[PDB]
Amino acid sequence: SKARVYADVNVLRPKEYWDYEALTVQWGEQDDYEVVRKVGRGKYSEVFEGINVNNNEKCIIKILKPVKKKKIKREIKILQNLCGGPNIVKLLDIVRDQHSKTPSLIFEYVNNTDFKVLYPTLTDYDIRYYIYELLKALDYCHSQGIMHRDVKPHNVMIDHELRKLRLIDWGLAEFYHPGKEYNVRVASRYFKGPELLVDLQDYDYSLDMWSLGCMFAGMIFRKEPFFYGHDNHDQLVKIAKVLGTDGLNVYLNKYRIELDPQLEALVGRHSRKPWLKFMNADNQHLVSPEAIDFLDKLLRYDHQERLTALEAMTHPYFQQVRAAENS
Ligand SMILES: O=C(O)c1ccc(/C=N/N=C2c3ccccc3-c3ccccc32)cc1
Repeated sequence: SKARVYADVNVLRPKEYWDYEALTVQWGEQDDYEVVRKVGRGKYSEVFEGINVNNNEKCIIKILKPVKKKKIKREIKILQNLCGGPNIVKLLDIVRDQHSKTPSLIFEYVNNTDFKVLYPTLTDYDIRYYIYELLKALDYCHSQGIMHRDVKPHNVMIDHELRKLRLIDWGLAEFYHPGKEYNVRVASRYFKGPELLVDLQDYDYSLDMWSLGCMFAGMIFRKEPFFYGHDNHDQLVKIAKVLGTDGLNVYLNKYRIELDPQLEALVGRHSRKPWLKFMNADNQHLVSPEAIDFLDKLLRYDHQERLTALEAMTHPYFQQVRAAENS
């Protein structure tokens, strides 16, 4: 398998662009930045609102939990390569403490609105607008030869007052190289594409489009997360109960993948459930024929069949968002 778009980006760019292990980190001054308050955390980092004591401006301080040198370099190089792109979080500095050598990444600040309280209040137009803004970030990083590999609501920061979106946390991102076999232990469970769940390792940018489709399904159907598996096997079962097993079998045969017998047993046999079966009183104002058409073109087993980010942006679902921007 190979990407249908942007496959040669790292083939044509200098090795320095993608050879992140060759990066020499130019460490800044830890004392330039002071923690104010903790705002978030995850398995790999803690995030703090901070202050730059020179200009007394706000920043975000991301203090990394212990990680291999190779992985830190990967995140840094990717952030540097993407810096300035649309809706990409901006890395401003990189520092570490003398005694323990714990690294922190310093980012621009933004007034984030918690997705768990925000999403229930989004209107139809808001969903179209924010998904379009997220697509801009994904088409950009894909065009720069990078797969994010951890798209989920927690990694999409929205300042709802300013209608400003940023795609964050590039710690799981990778450079795309045609034919490369990648680790499938990426993404949050609920956002893992079928390729990860069946051990198809030569995946590509299209992984991010499955994750995006899961977020979009969650928004329009008011179900978060949309596919709620308890472990990775159960995750595939949840997907198969919606998309049906006929399509799964076609996909597995095309890519010459055999499921672990155990997983095969758990998946069983299921008919496809039409997207309209998910409509109800709570979500009805968000569920339109354009929304369903768009969704159906993202949530496909076969990664090669999914819309690219650029194609997604031109779908008529977003026509009003494009018209507003084009003026
Ligand atoms: O990993 C990164 O790339 C990264 C980049 C930027 C940020 C910024 N985070 N900001 C805030 C945040 C994060 C998680 C949970 C809540 C909040 C929050 C609330 C108010 C204002 C800012 C933030 C994080 C990681």
